[PDB]
Amino acid sequence: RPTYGVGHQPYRVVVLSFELLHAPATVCGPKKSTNLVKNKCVNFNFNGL
Amino acid sequence: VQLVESGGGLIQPGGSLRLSCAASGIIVSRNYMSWVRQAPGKGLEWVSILYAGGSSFYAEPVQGRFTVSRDNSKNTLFLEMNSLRVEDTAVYYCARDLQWGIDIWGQGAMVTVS
Amino acid sequence: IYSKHTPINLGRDLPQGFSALEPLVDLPIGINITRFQTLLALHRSYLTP
Amino acid sequence: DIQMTQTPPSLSASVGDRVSISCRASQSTGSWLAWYQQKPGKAPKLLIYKTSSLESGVPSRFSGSGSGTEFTLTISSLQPDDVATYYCQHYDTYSSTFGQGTKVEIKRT
Repeated sequence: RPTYGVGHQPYRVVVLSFELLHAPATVCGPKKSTNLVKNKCVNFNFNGL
Repeated sequence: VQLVESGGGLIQPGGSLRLSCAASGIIVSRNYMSWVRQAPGKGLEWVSILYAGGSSFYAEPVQGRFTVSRDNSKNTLFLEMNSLRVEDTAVYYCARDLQWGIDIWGQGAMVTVS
Repeated sequence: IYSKHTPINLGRDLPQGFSALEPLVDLPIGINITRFQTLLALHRSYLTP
Repeated sequence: DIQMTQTPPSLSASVGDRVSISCRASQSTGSWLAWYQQKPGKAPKLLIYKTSSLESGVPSRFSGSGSGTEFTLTISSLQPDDVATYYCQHYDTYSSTFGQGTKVEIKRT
C-alpha cells in the first residue's frame, strides 16, 4: 500500500556489483574527457596515448 | 513503548470480539506487531502477526476468523475475533515483533468464552 | 579471431600473394581447444524435396 | 511434531548455586531455540535467542547452549531474580512450539 511508514515504504534497491578477474574490463566509466584546444605546447593524452 | 490492551472479558461461544491495544512510544505502521495468547496453565501461543505494511498473517486455525489490523492515526492494534470457540479463552497479549522477535509485551486482556 | 576476404581471381587452390588479417572482435576468453572442426551447410536450391 | 522437554520439573537450589536445566527437542532444530524466564502472573522475558546469543539486557550469568535436539541453560550462580519458571521455545515464523517449563525455587529445609 502507498500508506506506509518510512521503514516499510517500498524502496527500490539496486546493488551495482563490480567484478574483476583474469579478463579485460569490458565495462569502464571513463566519461571524463577534456576539450580539444589545439596548436600549443601542451600535455595531450589520447585515451592512454 | 507501552502496549495497553482492553476488551478482556466474558463472551458467549460463537460471538464476536474486538480486542484493542494501544502502542505508545513508536509508530505502529513502522514495526511488526503480533497477537499471542497464553491459556491458563499453558505456555505461549503466537496467534497472528500484522506487518507494518498491512500484510496480515493469521494462523491457520484463526485464518478466516480473526482480523488483525492497526490504526496508524490512533497507533493502536486491533483484533476482530469472529466465530469464537471455547478454546479461544486465554490471556491475549498484543506484542511487538522484530528481526530479533517479540520485545514489547502488552499487559494483556483476559478472554473468557463460555 | 581475425578476418580477410580477397577479391583475387578464381584459381584452383590457395594462390600466391599476401594479405594481412585484421581483427573483428577481440574475444576476452581464450580457452584451450583440442579438436577443431568446420560447420558446413548442406547447400540446396530451395526447391528440392 | 517438534516437542521440547525440560528437566528438572522440581528443582530446589540456593542463591549462588548453579541451576543447570536441560531442554531437548525430539529432532534437530539447528539453532532456532530460545530461552525465556517467566514468573507466575508475569509475561516471559526472552533470556537468550539462537541458543547461544546473549539477549540484550538479560544477565550474563544465564548461559544458554545447544543445537539441534539438545540444549541446556546454566545459571552460573542462582540469585533471587532467578527464582522463577524457565521455558524453551522452538523458533518459527508461525505458532511454533514452547517448552513445558522448569520452575526454579529457593531450596530450604
